[PDB]
Order: sequence, then structure tokens, then C-alpha cells
Amino acid sequence: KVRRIALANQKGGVGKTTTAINLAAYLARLGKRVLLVDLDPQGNATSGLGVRAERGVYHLLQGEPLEGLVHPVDGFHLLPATPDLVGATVELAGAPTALREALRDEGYDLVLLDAPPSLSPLTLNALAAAEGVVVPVQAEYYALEGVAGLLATLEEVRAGLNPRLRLLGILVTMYDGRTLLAQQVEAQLRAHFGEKVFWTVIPRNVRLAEAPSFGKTIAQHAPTSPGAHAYRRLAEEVMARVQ
Amino acid sequence: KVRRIALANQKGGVGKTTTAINLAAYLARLGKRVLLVDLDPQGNATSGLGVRAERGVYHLLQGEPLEGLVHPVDGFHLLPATPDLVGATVELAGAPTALREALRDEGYDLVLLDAPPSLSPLTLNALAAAEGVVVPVQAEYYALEGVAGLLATLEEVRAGLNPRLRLLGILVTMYDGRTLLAQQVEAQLRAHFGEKVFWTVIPRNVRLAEAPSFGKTIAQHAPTSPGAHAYRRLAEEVMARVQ
Repeated sequence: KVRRIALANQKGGVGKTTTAINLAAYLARLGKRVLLVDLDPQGNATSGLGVRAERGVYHLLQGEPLEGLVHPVDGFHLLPATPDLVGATVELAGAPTALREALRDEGYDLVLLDAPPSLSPLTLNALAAAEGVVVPVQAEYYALEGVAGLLATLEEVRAGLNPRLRLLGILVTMYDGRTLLAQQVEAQLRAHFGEKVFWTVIPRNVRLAEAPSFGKTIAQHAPTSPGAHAYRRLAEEVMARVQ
Repeated sequence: KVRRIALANQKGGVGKTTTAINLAAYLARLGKRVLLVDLDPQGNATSGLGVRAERGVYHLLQGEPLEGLVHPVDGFHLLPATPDLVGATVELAGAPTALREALRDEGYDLVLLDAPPSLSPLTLNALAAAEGVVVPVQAEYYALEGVAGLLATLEEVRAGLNPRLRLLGILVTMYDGRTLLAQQVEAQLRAHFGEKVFWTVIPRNVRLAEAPSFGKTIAQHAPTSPGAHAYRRLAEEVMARVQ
């Protein structure tokens, strides 16, 4: 049963964090108890939610209880990241199952882990603790090789650190509807990865791009904008795959 | 092997014909030899393609060869409808497998049949000749009962007239992104019909609404408009289901 979902890609980007934030927002609206964990030392998800805490995931790995670290936001709970997270990576290196053993989130239906790019010990800890992975990529030709690399990594992590790790799906984000180039890249992603690619595609849209600067989810910022409708649908497609 | 696809719903509407026209346009661009047959005495698809012929499907049932009746348009072939089609319905009634035996389209990869609403002898002839059905509905609450009715009809037609008849999918069209009501209706359609509903949803959009008046497919009229991107993706989702 997929309960923990890691959001990860090779190069990171706004699409990944925007996906973590909004997937969480809509899964919550579907009536799910959801925990979003910002595992990036940069704290993009945390900042994208207008949160400013001095206690975060580092303390979770540092022993301090979860219930007193989570911040309620837009219907779900966030375990924030701080510039303190950086410390644990030095030590998490060589300790891949750290996060997993420290994630006493049995009280949630779904747990989303916003992993940093470039496979750092934090990214690895996310992959070692998750059961499903959503790979958010931009509609650019590099995504073909970028995804291939990440899938090979997932295979190796499944084989040596986490047997229940599986790809939930590849998500095309920042689809530039102004061009036909976007169409061509998507077509090639589907031709090469097939059913692994979600049918729901997130469009490039001004309101979606600005939501993080406002520190609000797209549901809060512009609930009827194209990106909001797409993320609402994605939550449904993600639940369909989980089931 | 699904080769013939009927586009049908209970109440008809612009979404159905817009779907027949644009699905054909994009399946053609995928490198498929496609034949679109307008089976509606109203000739909405034919008019939506800027065609004006005096010879159509009636003559096909009237003996005259297909090759000399098809009109090339936007990369595919159209077997037009005329105000003459009405005649055959009187006689097609009681002759459900007429169209099927007169459809010598072995030269095409895919054949789309734009069926009239209200289950007329022409609608029935479409269902008796097709292998797959795409049910285009609008994101309105009536769609719940409208679809249920059509699915019951498909079941009965499969049982008594065409064993290979199957639902390819239910397509939500004219999704009004200005409201959250659209979201609620879609959610209910998926809750009630599940996987039968295509993940690709066609948005309500000005350029898409106007394409028929210009007599052009959305690919010709506004190739980078939201509806164009959605129909391009739908063709891919439809091919995935056919396979």
C-alpha cells in the first residue's frame, strides 16, 4: 500500500516543488490526512507555503517528536525545512534509512516528501523511505535522459535499500502551450516511457508561477486558473494509481 | 482490434461533433489513415469542415462506391452527409447492420462515425458497425444519467446486434474552467464511472467554439490554443486504449 510518495527528479526546479505543494493541497481536499515534508535544505516548499519556522525535519531526525513540529496549512500538515537541515546530510550520508525510521507518521493517510535534486543524502533518504515516486519534469528534451537516469537510480535503490520502492508516475510540468514544441517533447516522453507518464499535464501559467511568491497554494491563490484545475485532476489520477 | 469508433451520446451537442472533427484531425497527424463519416442528417461535422457536397453516406448505402464519395480534408478523408441522408433512416429502421455491410473501408487504419443523438436508426447503424465507442458529454450533472442510459444501450446492442461493441471511453467536453462546479461534476463522473472516463478533458475555449463556424479543425484554426493541446493529447489517450 503506497502511503509515502517522494517527489524527485534529477535537476529539481519549480515544477517539482509546485507539484509537491499543490498535490498536497488537493489530496487534502479529497478528504485525506496529508503530511508534506520539505527535505530540501533550500526550503522551497516551506517558503512556497509562507511558513517561517526555526524547527523542522532536522529536529525530527534529531529526536524531537513530529506532532510538535508540524505546521497546519491549507488543510494539511507541513514538516518544514530550515537552513539547519544541511547539518544532518553530513551524517545522513551512510545512513540512508534514517528518515524512514524517524517518520512516525502512522496518523496520516498520505505523506509527500519534497526531495532535493542531484541525489544528495536527503534525496536518498526520501527514496529509501517512500513506497511511490512522482517524477516531475519540464517539457524539454533533456527530460528524456533525465528521467532515464532517475529511473535507473530507483531500480538500484529498490534493489539495495528499499524493496517496496516503485515509480507512481512521470509528470510533465511547465508545459508551454504557446508552442508546438511542448507537444513534441510530451509525445516523445510517452513514446519512450509509455503508461508511466501521467495523462494529466500541468500547464505553464502565470498564476501558478506566482503562487509560491505569495506563499499560497494554487487552490488558495487562483482556484479556477488552469493550473488549479490540472492539479485537482492530478490528485485524482495519483489516487487512482495508488489504489 | 478496434478500427471503427462511433462518437455518440444521448443528447448530442457541439462537444460531440467537435470531438469527431478534432480527434480525426489529430489521429491523422499521428500518421493514421483516417475516415470520418458524418452520419447526422444535420451534417454538423461536414459543415464544421467547410464541406458542401451533394453526394454522401446516403449514396454509400445507395450502392455508390466509397472512393468516389470521400472528400480530402486536413489530412484525412470525410464521407459527408447531406439533407438526403434523412431518406435512408426510414429504411435503415429494421436494417441495423446496413452501414456495417456498406462500409468497405478496409483501406483505413481508423474510421470515426459521428452519430446523431436520440438513438435514431442512423445512431443504431453506427453502434452496430463500430467496435469502440467514445461518449462525449458536457460537464453538467445530467451527464450522470445520460451516460448511464447510453451505456445500457451499448450493452443491449452488444448482446443483440454487435458482439464486438465496447466502450472506449467517456470524454468530458466543454469543461467550464471559470467555475469549480465543473470540477465537482467531473469528480462525480469519475467516482461513478471510474476508469471509463478519459483523463484528458476538453476545456471550454473561445477558439474551439468558433472553429466550426470557420469550417476548420482546431489544428488549422488555432494549433496552440488549449483545445488544440487537449485534442492532441486525447488522440494519444485514445490510441493507448485502442492498443
